[PDB]
Amino acid sequence: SAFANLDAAGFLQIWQHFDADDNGYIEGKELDDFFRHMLKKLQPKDKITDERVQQIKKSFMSAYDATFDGRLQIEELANMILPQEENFLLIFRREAPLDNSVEFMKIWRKYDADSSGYISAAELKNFLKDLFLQHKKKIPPNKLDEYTDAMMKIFDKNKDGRLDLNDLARILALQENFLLQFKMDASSQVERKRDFEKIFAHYDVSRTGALEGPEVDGFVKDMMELVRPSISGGDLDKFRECLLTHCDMNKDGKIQKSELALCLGLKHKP
Repeated sequence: SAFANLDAAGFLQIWQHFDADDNGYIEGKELDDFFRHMLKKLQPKDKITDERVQQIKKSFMSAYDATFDGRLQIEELANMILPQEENFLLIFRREAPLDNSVEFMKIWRKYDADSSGYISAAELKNFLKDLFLQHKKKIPPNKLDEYTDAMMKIFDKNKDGRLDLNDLARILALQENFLLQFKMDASSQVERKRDFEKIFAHYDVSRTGALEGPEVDGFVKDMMELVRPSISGGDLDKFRECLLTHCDMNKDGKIQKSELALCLGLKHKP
């Protein structure tokens, strides 16, 4: 029902369908179909007609741009469809792909030891340095500076001297992002947090502040099946393994409340 814009992740999923060889352009003829894909992604239960694809396509660009025949470079189409922040993320992910979320979380923990869901904004350049090292990616010092500066502009608007995990996780180049798995809107974080506390408490019968074994399986089924009603059984296994891959420190199979909150885009304050 509500209006939704494509984010950089979704834009890239669609783009790849049309530009499988990563030439960095599509032909203007594919532009109708690009919009049809976009509408199916954003409005999954809507029945998309030809007339709707034209009307929505025209809503995203000038009259003149709608008439354009030739190659549209990725940056050109991104400039039409994506807001600034998402535009930046699309470009950054293409020029400096960082695809290891396990190493990301390791570095996250170095800078956010108590799992608050924030790092000190003064630590951003060092955090990015560490992140590029864990990816075995050498970048020029001047790019490091440019990236730090660009990210401060988009992520430290709150200017309280903290950067949110929900923001910095988005700099990763993943086909489908491990954390950004969730709806991030105003009363979506309130409702998810209320559900989180109820369900975590339900399963933590021993009151130890961690879940393990059946408690984790239970928690995942229940949390997920209200976040995404009718979630396939395979996808519950996937997310369960994502948690184990990211939040299972020692080989013990225990998931702390604080770590579970972070995976859900939440913050646990003890």
